[PDB]
Formats: sequence, structure tokens, C-alpha cells
Amino acid sequence: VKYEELLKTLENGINSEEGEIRLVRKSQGRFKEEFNFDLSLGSKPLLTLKVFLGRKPYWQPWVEVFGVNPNLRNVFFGSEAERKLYEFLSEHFGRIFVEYFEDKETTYELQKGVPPALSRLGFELLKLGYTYFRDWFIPEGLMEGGHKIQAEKPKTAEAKARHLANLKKEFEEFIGKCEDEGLIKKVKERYNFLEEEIYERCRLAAHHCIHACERYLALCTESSREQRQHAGDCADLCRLAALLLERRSPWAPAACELAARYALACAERCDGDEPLERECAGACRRFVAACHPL
Amino acid sequence: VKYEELLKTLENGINSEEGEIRLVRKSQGRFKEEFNFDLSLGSKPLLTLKVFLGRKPYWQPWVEVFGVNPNLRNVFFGSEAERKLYEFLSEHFGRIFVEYFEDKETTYELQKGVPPALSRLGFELLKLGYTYFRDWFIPEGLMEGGHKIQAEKPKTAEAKARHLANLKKEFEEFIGKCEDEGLIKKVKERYNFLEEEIYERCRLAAHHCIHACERYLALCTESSREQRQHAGDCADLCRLAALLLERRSPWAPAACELAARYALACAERCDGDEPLERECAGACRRFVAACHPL
Amino acid sequence: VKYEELLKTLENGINSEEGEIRLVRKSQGRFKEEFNFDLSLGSKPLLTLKVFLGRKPYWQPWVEVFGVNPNLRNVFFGSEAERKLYEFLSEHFGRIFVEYFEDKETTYELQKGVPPALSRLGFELLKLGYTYFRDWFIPEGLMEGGHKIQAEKPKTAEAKARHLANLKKEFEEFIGKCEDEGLIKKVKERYNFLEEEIYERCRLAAHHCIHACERYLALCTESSREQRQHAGDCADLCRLAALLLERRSPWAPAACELAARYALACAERCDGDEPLERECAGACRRFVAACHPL
Amino acid sequence: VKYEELLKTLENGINSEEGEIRLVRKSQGRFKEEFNFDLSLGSKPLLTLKVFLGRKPYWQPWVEVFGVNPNLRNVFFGSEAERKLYEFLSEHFGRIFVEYFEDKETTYELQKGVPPALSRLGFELLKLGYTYFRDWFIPEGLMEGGHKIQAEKPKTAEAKARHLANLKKEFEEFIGKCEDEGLIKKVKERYNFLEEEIYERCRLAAHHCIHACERYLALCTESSREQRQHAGDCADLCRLAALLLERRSPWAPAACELAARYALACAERCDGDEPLERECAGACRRFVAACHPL
Repeated sequence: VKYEELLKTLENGINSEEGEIRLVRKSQGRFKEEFNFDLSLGSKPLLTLKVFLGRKPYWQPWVEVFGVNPNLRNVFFGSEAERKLYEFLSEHFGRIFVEYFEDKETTYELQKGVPPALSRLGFELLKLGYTYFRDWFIPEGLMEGGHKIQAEKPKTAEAKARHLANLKKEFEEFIGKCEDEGLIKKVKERYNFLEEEIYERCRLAAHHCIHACERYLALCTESSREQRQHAGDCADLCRLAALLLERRSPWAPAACELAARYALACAERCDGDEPLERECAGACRRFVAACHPL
Repeated sequence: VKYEELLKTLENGINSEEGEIRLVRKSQGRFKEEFNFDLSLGSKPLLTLKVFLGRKPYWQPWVEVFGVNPNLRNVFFGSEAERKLYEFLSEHFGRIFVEYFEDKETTYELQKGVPPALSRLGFELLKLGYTYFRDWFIPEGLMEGGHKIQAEKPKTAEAKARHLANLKKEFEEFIGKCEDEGLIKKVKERYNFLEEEIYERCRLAAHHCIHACERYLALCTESSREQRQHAGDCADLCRLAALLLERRSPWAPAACELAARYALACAERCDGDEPLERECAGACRRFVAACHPL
Repeated sequence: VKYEELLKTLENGINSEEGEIRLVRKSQGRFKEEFNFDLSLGSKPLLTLKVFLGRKPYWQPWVEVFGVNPNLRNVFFGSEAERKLYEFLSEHFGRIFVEYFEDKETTYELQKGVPPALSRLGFELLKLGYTYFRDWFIPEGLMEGGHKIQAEKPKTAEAKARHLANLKKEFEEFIGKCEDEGLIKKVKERYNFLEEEIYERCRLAAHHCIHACERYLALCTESSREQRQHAGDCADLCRLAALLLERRSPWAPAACELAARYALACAERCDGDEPLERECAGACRRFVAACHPL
Repeated sequence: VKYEELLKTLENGINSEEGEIRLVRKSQGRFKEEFNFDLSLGSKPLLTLKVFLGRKPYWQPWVEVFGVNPNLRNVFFGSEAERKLYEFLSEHFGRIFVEYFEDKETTYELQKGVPPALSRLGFELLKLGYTYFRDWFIPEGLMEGGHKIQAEKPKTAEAKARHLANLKKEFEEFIGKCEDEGLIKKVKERYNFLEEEIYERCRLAAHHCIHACERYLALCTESSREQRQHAGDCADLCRLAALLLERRSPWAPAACELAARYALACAERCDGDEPLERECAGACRRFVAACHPL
């Protein structure tokens, strides 16, 4: 049904201020589970989608958007039509490839060394939950069609944090190396919006951890005193940390750092067979991840 | 006037449940800034005080208590009379010498290898802020009554922290070396109380620091938002730390360490001419000091 | 040519004490980059290889070994024939799947909760650089033979260190949970050897780094004294670290941590166009990587 | 005899290029053990020495040089006559006071905030082993004769290191705060000479520790394997550290830092009743001190 969910939505059309995106023609791909979708913007040709429906478990599904009409390059890129399309894809695909040849902004940005995720195009995928990025710029006759941005949704909450933390490093490395105030300004603006989403995740991770610890030490009577102190202190540590994110304070990451340490200490020591200790150590570990990109 | 503050208090008398301590006779000692004070307990003779008023800068002031009445040895040592006296002396002298010949408990304890500060007699001085200790058992030739405990107040917070850390070392070493459970129990009880007083000082320094920040950001309207963020976050840092000290948690000093960092950062940045900033930066620094002995 | 490197080696045969492995028949699999290889042991049937040559960038290459001859199950599993084969495959595939149905030892071990990497079968893959493991016991619907071990080589040194750290966690957790001393002994023996190989890599990376610095400061005459101090001190840092690894000391990684810092500092500062500086900075960075898994 | 050693040497005279220092008149001081010595330079009056021979244990001996003839101020200060005099005093007194009123250089330097020890005058005392400094500049009618530099020889090897480490801090604090290149240059030149003496002390402390550890693990057979590894590794750690001081490398303090940690770990764990473990832990602790000012 995965295919028809696609075929049906594309046949129906995707509306936008820049025009409606409709399916032009479809064709069977290289393999049995591969298909090619040609799209139009209004009446004019837009781009092609190369899709893979997947074959569990060795083959992950993915989508490749390419063959963008150069006449529409200044219209499509950075438009709602662009957003609406990705909005659609993100609902079906965890892995995505985009040809950025016709995107002068992104190409220029990538050439000047911006991280793939903080590029104009990459930013649009980031907003939709894609955390892992790879910039292919090297074909050199070794791999055909070598100008694409690869983006994937995180495997786990751990992976999501791993990626954002890494992205933090690439960002700071780029800033110190860049000499373009206009470029740097755009990148920082994009990055800031990212921070907001990250801090708000710590907030909720903190609370879902706080309530979990409270419920633990309250109802679970057959526990140590070292354990009533672990879950106790952790609950307040997350409380302090949550307090700093709420006001979005600059000293927040220092606190999350401490809180993460004893949230980890709490999870390792209080984890057990009970449902109470299952969600206790669990919600602790969900918070520890939240702090990593800080 | 330093001498007359003394003479006036002893002439008036110092009352206690075991009797009133009054001055019997005073006499000029070997040197000009040296005097001998004979004291009575009720009507019976108690001991003699050898005092040195000091002569800045080469001579630190000190007091020597000796000639303890052996018949009253079991009534005085460990009594409020003993406490009230030291309480009095600690207000005037940074350095003190005490003959422990007539103190059987202290004597036995010192013989069994207990740290001077953790002896029955030594503990009472420790309570009053004396941190540096020396046990004389050798009259070393030119010292009369070569069975005395020497105690000095710390030069600095570093010196105070230095001394307590060293005592921590002698304590653990003693615990492993002694084979008397009754002895070890008494000592441990004393040491625990030492931990308490430091924490109790942190608890209170913490509150008086919070109130300083609370009143500052509240009433001081003409300040930055960076200062509003400084005093704000600090107030909560000290809040979190206070909670851990209150429950006497093992993770308390870890919190105190962090809170101390941004309390100092707050003090340096928010200090000013105003009474609000005078006490804000002030009370912060009092807490920072309080945390040092951890 | 990637396929023919394979076909040529299997046609030639791979010899071992338990017999020679030769290609019986090859056949086109479900997809174009998919093939099935039937193998014999001496003259008797052994197993089938399902291989994927890969299709950059969306498809990682992988190999699936299955259809193990049950009559040879006790001769093959744990033999040089098994080792020689994996040794061969590890040169061509970063991702591998192995059916452990006919491997009673591995089967029993996996059932008793041992980490996949630390199973009899899994350990042999671990030896070859495979760090990421997944135990399939659920055929999960669209997977034939749903009793397989999946192993992947690390993406990066961070990923490698990440995986080993996680395995360290599963290991200690398993030790506390199992009640079979014979089982625990085997596992611990395996894990210790893992520690060994990492250290043995550090030992050798350390020497090849020392020689690089030794030859640099010696032969490279046109260099700074800061560079003479860089390569000089580094050579001795690695010397000290090597001594601790050699005696297999518990304080070895502490030394490796420091030496790694100024080996990187040396590499960054002494790297240049010359062959002496090309290998100097080079061999330094190889040691730095070697220390990461600690 | 302590007095006559003085009286005899002063009567004999102290020769210098700037003239001979001879005793003019002597007089009994404030107390029984106090004396005043008036000195001449050639035939012209020089200064007065106020000396205290000591009275163990409560009274430490000290010497105060004051009443310097202003006509000779540019001749005496910074002369060999000045050095020879102090050379003499340092042989008898652990505590010294010097009026710096007639020393324009030192006064100006102290006024501009240089540490007492790194002043022109203070430097001369530092060379002779005096480590603790206090600058009295505040009389304000509270203490008479309030313009003196106080210098003391260290109580222990621990104290010596404590002082130098503190001096390192005052030095760096002053440098960043000062805006006089001529002044800063002089201070650094003085400080550098200090570093040399400090590094050479680590060298010998390292070796006296190295040989001590070798002798320990070699002859002491009834020791743990954790103990053969402690004393073993420490011996090599000090070796590496010693290596860096010998060439006087910039990365030296980083190494001493590590070595000090496991020299302390070695002393605590290997210390015992035996003469071998007495000097082992001992020589370890002598080295740990050496690293502190680094």
C-alpha cells in the first residue's frame, strides 16, 4: 500500500502558491521496487523523483529528487512548493537525496564550506527532522551523479543527539573559518532556530524524567537508600536544569552537563525489572541524550 | 584597651552550671606584654592563664591555660565551664595552648594515636574555629609544662581548607590503625559533627546569598539583563545546592562547586556602589568561601 | 572488477587444514547486483554465499553466508576454514550476515544472553574489525532464515569507540546476570583478548610514531626549535606510554591520553611538504586514533 | 652562643667593594632577648639592626634592618655590601624585616603593584631561600613603623612549594595588569631566574624518587602486585618528567602534573613501617611538592 499512498497523493496533486505540483508520467526503475516519477509545476515540467519502496530488512527506503528544470530554478528553490513537497516526502522516507546543481544559493554556500545541514536547502530538511548529512561533491568519474545532499532521520534518540552535537562542532568550526558577515549572519539565524528546538526538547525530557523519578521513589518501596537519594537528587537536578531552559539562560548548558552525569548515574543504578524502574532509567536516559548537543 | 576588655570580663565573672569563674590574682609575667591570671571555680582554685596581648607585626597574640586544679579535673574537663571559657578566649586569641595533664580522657586518646583536633579537649577548640593543631609531649627544653595542645585559627580559606583536608587524612589513617570500637565510635561521632558544621555554614551562606540576589534583581531596576541573568541564575543555583545540603546528600558538594563558580561570576559582575549590589556581591562571596572546605 | 576479484579467489580455492573451499556453482540472485555462491569443503557441500557488490551511494555492499551443511557443522564452526573464509570476506565487505543455526555453541550462547560480539561466532568477526552487531532471532517477516548475526565495520573512530564502549556495558551486565562459570570464563577470555588487540595496536602505532619523530628532528635540518621541541617531547611521551602498554599497566591509558594530545599538537605543527614531515605528522595521527578506543 | 656568633662576626667586620661594614655601637632592647646593632659603612653610618635571638618554642627569632642613612641610599641598595649583609643574616634568621623607604626602586615597584618577592629588594631575599612575603604599607596610625617587607624561610618542603605556587599566581596577575614594558621586563627577568631554581629542584626530587622506587620494588619482596606496579610506573613517570626538565621544555608542567598524581598515589599506597617504604613514600612526596609551583 506504500506505493499507492504515494501514487494517489501525487495524482491528487500538491497545491502551493507557486502552482500545483502534479504527476506527469511514471515508469518502472532499475529494480523491482524502484520507480521514476516525473513532476510538473502547473503545466511546466519540474523535476523527477526516483523512489525506493524498501525491502526489509537489508534495504532501506529512500527518495531522490533530481533533474530540476533550470528555467524554474529561481522560482522553485526557497518556495512553499519546495516546502510542501518535502513535507510530503518526510512522511514516507527516512532517507533523502537532492540534486543541488540548480540551487545557486546552496551550491555557493556548500562551496564556501557551510555544513550541509545549515545550507539553505539542507536547512529545509533539518526542519523536518532529518539529522544526518553528507555532501557529495566528488564524482570525479568514480560515482555517477555526484552532486547531491544526503539526509537521514535519526535511528534513535541517541543518534539524533549524536548528530546535533556533531553539527554544533561543524557550525563553530565554520564560523571561525568564515570571513563573510552576510553568509555568517544567515547561517547563525538558521542555527539559532535549531537551538530553540533543542532547548525545548531538554525541557520536556527533563520533566518526563522528573515525573518518572518522583513516581519511582514514591511508589517503589523495595529500593535502597542510595537509590532513594539517586532518584531524589536527579529529580531536582532536572528541575534546576529545566528552570534555566525556560528562561533560555546562557549558563544552561553548564547545568545540563552536571544533571546529565547524575541522570546517567541514576539510570544505571536504579534500572531493574519493575515497570517503575523501566521507565525511570528510561526517562533518565532520554534526558541525558537531550543535553548532548549542548 | 585590648587588656581591659579581658580584665573587665574576668572581674565580672563568667557563670556556668559547674560554678562561676572569677579572677583571683593577676601578676606581671616574664615580659612586658606577658601576664599571669589565676582563676577560681566558685570559691575553689581552678587554673592559671598565661596571656600575650601581642605586638604587631612580629608577635602574634596567644593564651596559655595551665595549672589546672587536679581535684576539679573531673568536674571541669568536659563541662560548660570549660566551654564558656574557651568561647570567651576564642574572641581574643588566634593561638592557644592547653595543658592536658589533668585531662585523663584527652591524655589516653592522644596516647592511642588520635589526631589532636579529634581529642576530647581538641574537639572543643576545633568547634571554635581553631584548625591548626600541634601536640606537645616533649617539653623540648625551653618550654615549661611540656604536655600541651597548641591550636591556631587559619590564616586564609586556603589554609583552612588545607588544614581540614589534612585532618581528613589523619582521621582515616587513625580509623584503620585503632582496635578500640568504643574509641572509634566517639571519634567518628566528633568527625561527623565537623562535617555538619561546615555544611550548616554552607546552608546558611547559601540562603543569605539567595536573598541578596533576589532583592537585587527585584529592587535594583537600573541594571543590565546580563546582570538580571547573573543574579537570577545564581539564585537558583544556590537554591539547588541548598536543597542537597538540606537533605545532606552525597552529591551536595558537586552542586556547591558549580554554584560557587557563577556566584563568583555574579559577584564580580554585579558589584557596585549601591547597597543592593554591595550586599549582593558580598553575600555571594560569603557562600563561595563557605564551599571551599568541601 | 570488484566481482572478479571475488570469482578469481573462490575459483582458485581457499586452503585450510579442514579442507579446501572451492566454488561449486554461481547463480543470479533476485537483483542485478545480487549473486548466489555455492561452496564445497573438499568434495562435500559446505554453504551458500549471498553477496551484494554495492551500488554507491545508496547501497552499502554486504555478504550473507547461509545454507551451512548440517553434517559438517561440528567440523567447520571454530575451524581455520571458518577463519580463512571470514579473513577473505572482511577484505571486501563492511557488512556481513551469518546464519548460526548450525552453530550450536553460538546458539546456546546467544540464548543465555551473551552479547552477539562476544559469542563464539561473533568473536571471530569482532577479531576482523567488525564492531557493530545485531542478533536476528525474528525473521521479521521479509527476511529468509531469521536466525542470523549482522556485523558492520565502524563508520569512524568515534563510531568504533562508541561501539566498544557499548559492548563494555553489555559485557559487565552479562557477567552479573549469568550463573555459568564455564560460560563466564570463556567470555572473559575473549574480552581480555579484545583489550589486548587494542593495546597491541597502541603499542605498534606508538613505535611507528616515535620513529617518525626521531627521523624528523634528526634528518630534517630546516625546522624551528619549537618543532624540534614538538617532535622531541612527543617522541618521549610516546616512549613513556609505550612502556606502560608493554608491561600492560592499568595507568597506561592515562599516559596515552596525554601523549595523544601533544602528538596531535606535533602533527598539526610539523606537517609539511617534505617526506619527513609527511610521515611524521602521519604516524602521529595513527597513534592518536589508536588511543581513542581507550 | 647564638648572640656571640653575631657579635663576633660584626666586630670582625664584613668586607665589600662598597666598603667594610663594621659595628658602631650595641644596646639592650625592649626585652631581655632583644638587642640593637648600629652599623657603619666604612666610616659613615649605615643602618640599624634590631635582633631577637629567640626563645623556643613560642618565640621565633627574627632580624629587622632599618634606619638606613639616606645619603647612602643610592650606594647601598643594589650593592654587594647589601648582598653580603643578607648572606650573613640568612645564616642566622628564618624571619626578616627590611625598611624600604630609602629604596626608590623597590618603593616605586611596590607602589605599582609588583609582588613583594619580585621587587628589587625582595628578589635579593628570595635568592637566599626566603619564600613567604608580606608587604606592610599600611601604618595609618594603627601600627608604628609600617613600611617594611617581611620575608620568611619555608617551614617545610610543602610550605616552600605552597609559597612558590602562590607567587606564580601573583606574578601572572601582575603581568596582565601592568602596562610598563620596562617594569615588566625586569620582573620577568627576575621571575625566570626563579623558574630555573624550581625546575632543577624537580630534577633532583624526581631522581631521589626514582632511585627510591627502584630500591623499593627490587628489595622489598613482601609487597603487592598493585604495589610493584605503583612504584614501577611512578619510577618511569618521574623519568619522563625528569627528561623534560633537563631540556627545559615548555610541555614539562603538563607531565609533572600527571607524574605528581601517581607519585601521590604511590606514596599513600606503598607507605609502611619498613625503612624501604618509609623513604619510598617519602621521596615520592618530596617530588609531588616540587611540581606544585608548575
